Amino acid sequence: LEQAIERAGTKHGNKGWEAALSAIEMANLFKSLRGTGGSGSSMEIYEGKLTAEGLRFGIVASRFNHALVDRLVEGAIDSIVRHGGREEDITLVRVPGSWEIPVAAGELARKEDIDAVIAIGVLIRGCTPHFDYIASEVSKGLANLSLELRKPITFGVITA
Amino acid sequence: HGNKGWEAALSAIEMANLFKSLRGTGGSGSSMEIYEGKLTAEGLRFGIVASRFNHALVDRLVEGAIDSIVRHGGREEDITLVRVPGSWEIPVAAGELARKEDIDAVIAIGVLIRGCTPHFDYIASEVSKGLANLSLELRKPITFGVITA
Amino acid sequence: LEQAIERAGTKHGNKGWEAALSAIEMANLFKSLRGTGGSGSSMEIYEGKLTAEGLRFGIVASRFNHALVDRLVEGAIDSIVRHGGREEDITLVRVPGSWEIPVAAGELARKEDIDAVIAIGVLIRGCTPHFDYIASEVSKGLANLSLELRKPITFGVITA
Amino acid sequence: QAIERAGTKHGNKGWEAALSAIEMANLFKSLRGTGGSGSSMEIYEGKLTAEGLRFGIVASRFNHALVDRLVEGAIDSIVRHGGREEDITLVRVPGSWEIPVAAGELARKEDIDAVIAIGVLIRGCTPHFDYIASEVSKGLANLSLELRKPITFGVITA
Amino acid sequence: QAIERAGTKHGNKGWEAALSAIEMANLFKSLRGTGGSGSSMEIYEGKLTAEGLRFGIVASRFNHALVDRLVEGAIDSIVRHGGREEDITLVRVPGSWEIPVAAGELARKEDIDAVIAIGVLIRGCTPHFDYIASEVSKGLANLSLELRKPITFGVITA
Amino acid sequence: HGNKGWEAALSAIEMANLFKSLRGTGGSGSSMEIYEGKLTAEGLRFGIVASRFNHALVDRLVEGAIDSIVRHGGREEDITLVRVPGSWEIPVAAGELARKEDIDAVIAIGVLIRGCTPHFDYIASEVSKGLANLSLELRKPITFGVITA
Amino acid sequence: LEQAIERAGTKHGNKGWEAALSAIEMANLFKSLRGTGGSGSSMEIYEGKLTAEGLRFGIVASRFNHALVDRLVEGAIDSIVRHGGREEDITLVRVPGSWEIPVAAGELARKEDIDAVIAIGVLIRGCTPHFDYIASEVSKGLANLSLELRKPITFGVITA
Repeated sequence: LEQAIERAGTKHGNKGWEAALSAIEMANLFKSLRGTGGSGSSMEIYEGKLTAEGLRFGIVASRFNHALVDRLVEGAIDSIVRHGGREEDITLVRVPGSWEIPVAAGELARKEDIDAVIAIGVLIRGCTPHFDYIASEVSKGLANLSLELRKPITFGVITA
Repeated sequence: HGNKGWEAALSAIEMANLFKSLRGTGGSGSSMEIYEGKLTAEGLRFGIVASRFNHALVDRLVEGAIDSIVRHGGREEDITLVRVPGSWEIPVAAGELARKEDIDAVIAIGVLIRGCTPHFDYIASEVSKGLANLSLELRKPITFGVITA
Repeated sequence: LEQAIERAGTKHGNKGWEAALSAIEMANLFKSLRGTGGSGSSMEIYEGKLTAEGLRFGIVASRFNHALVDRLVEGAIDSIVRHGGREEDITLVRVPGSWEIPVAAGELARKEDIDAVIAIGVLIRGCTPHFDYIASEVSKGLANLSLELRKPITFGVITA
Repeated sequence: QAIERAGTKHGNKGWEAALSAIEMANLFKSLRGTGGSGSSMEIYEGKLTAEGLRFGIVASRFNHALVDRLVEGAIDSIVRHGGREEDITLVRVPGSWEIPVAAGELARKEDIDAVIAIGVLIRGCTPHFDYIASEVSKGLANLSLELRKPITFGVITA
Repeated sequence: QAIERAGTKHGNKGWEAALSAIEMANLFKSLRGTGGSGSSMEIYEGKLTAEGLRFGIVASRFNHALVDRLVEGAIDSIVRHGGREEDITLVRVPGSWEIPVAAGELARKEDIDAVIAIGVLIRGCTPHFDYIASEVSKGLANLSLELRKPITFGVITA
Repeated sequence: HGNKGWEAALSAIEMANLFKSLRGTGGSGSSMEIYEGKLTAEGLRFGIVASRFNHALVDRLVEGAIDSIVRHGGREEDITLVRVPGSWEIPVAAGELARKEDIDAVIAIGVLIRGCTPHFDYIASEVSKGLANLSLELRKPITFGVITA
Repeated sequence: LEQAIERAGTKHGNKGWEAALSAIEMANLFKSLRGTGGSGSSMEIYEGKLTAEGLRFGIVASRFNHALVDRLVEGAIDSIVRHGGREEDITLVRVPGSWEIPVAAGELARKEDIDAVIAIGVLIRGCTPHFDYIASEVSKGLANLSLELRKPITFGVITA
């Protein structure tokens, strides 16, 4: 009966859901930017559609506190599928802890197949007025990789 | 045991059995007929319509509904669960389930905004009205598991 | 001894008593209305007798707060019997709560045997200057059924 | 004109109303289909792909500023989710009182999968019971149940 | 002749062999069909309704008494389970050695759903390894895997 | 934990992972390559073929196989169970499952009659022979969970 | 997981299976007996087919030791379905104990719809060299009903 208890839950608002949408929007936005320009004669506006058909995604998830992380990953998958994506075009990578997220994400982003990457994880403590070194490095690494490879990377971590 | 989802499921089970007995031919006589429904769900098909808004609470309500049906001898294979965006469109979805000949009862679960209204609320009044009219027209029990935040 | 303590009570004035009388009066009134007309020559007056011999009744009662509801049901039965009715011609239906009264009453009113229906129940709260949805629906349902089927339905609920 | 286009309209009641219509339209299309084989509890939910669906919109003209931002919010929700602008029918009515009757005409067409109702309501500066607002909600709810076609409610108070 | 018909043949190896063929024929017809939707572990099993299926039987003539009771056992199993006697093809061969080659010819026809092999084997009164018996089992097993069609084994030792 | 059904499931899981790694490109060098399979069943599809003869024992064997797959992270949704009359026709049914592109491994479960044969048994020798040949031809692992009474 | 543990079991040989087959065979046999005769010229043989399409069945099962009885009932249903029957055409009746089987079976056998009845139950003790009164009465009742109504009734009880 526990299978239906867990399957009867909904995963529509967790941070995994919003992280997936941003990746879908940014991936479509880039296709239009590096395509042909407009006809001019008016201000040109660019914005990404939310159709996720024909796009390839990769997800990197840490293993700490897998009870919560598992629910964030399921939220991300649901968002992609419900917007027209195929579960065939998702790659999932698991890592021991938060310190290892940027290096693993770097491997996936260098493949020609993938169009966007989603990073999911849970940080330690966080609720203290102090500078945390692990938190700062993970944010720094993902930001640098995105700018270097010119490929969007979404940041879906939480604190607890 | 103490949530409105549990209570709503029990009412659906009892009403489904009661209807089954009423269609039977009346007794010979010699006493006052008394009709009532028993609390065994074996061999009955159920449908559930739940809203997603304020999902933190409804999952516990849908939890109770499924648990009650199974605990009282119901087979989990016979539950059909339908999800809708908000409470405004529970009645329209419930009507589609109630018209299936393979469904014995329907349970509606949802949450409504605070009840400190000046005099009236225009969305809450339509959910209850629609479900009540639907039950009488189709002659099939529909239970109201909605709660107010 | 408790059997005589409860049996020694009287049930002559409770709302079950008046609900039964209205059903008796209305049931007899309809027989005269759809019968042959008068001879004219003067204003014609119709009114129902209180003789309950040969009439079939049905009672729908909710189960909430059965301590009070049980006494209302006994009052209704006493009224019918004391006016000449037979306990053989009473059908009793029990329902979980007030929300289920109109649907059950609809089933009984469609039978050709029954001549009137009596609804008994106890409502929740009620003593608040606010619009209650369960109370409104139960009143609405019984009113609509009576007009649609052209069969009297009496309304014997109370508040507590 | 470009100043008008630059404003954002994601998240306004026009956006949510259109999004609900897309989900309900897909949900019904699944229910009418063949049932599952069995062997487990069977769950239904509507996808958010809007390609191939036809929509209708009824909007009042009162308070011409607020309404336009709501109507444009609905249209962009359909387009950004895969819909084509050639499959939208727009109807405009003088006021909120006659939304239900116009919505009925659109809903009876066999080429429409869902209907979206947009409007605004005048709020008197003391809380009495409004006899116009109640009739709009009552009328729209009855139409959906009778016609068995989803209708979404997208009005706001001034 | 009526004395021959009066005897019972339920339960002899002809009966069991035919019954297995019916189940396997239905099982394969299910596997080739569309897969289930999902949501649970998916189980397959063959029904025992024989209407609409075509069968072939290969039987040797050695020990003409024993074989006939086995062949008649197979036929009644098909008929009593709904099959028609017009959908059975019977082939007779001199001896057990040439059952596999004849069974191959029947199995290659597109109008056959299963094949049943019946025969008896001579048991020498001391237990040596039989070079004829092993070849029959080896040949029949290879044919079924290669042709992807069920073949049932219904032989006995004297 | 101690039945052949449990052991057969573990072997199928390990072989399925091992094949997945071998198809990967070889390493740069500078050491001896070592290939091995891990014991995590997540994301793998399995098929089971079981015989009905002597059903008292096989149910315990099929019990272990399903329990092992789930305990090691396998999803029960991915198990396909096929039943056949006797052991003679396990190979033909196993071949139909192995040719599906959605199956990673196949487990065969059955029971054979007493092994006090004079020199040889003609039915037992065909089950093992057929499964072995089938695995090599299709290049897919097939596990042998058969036991002797 | 327990749902698959119980569903993975087989029910092919238990007494419920054989009881169902006898009912299927006898029900078909009677249709041929009371039909048109043969052409003669040879000894005429009657025997029942095992096709269970278009036949209606009824099952009476006691409730003592429901762990075992439940498995016998499932065996009976499987036999009917696997031979071409429809689960729509099965009526199931549950009774408190073995003493009540013959009276319940009598009710079902008098309906014109049903073609055969299957009785399932578990007897008490039994493994004693003594005459048991409950066991004797149940066997006697079923035998008498079958001969009186001219309708087959199958006897699928066991001892434990």
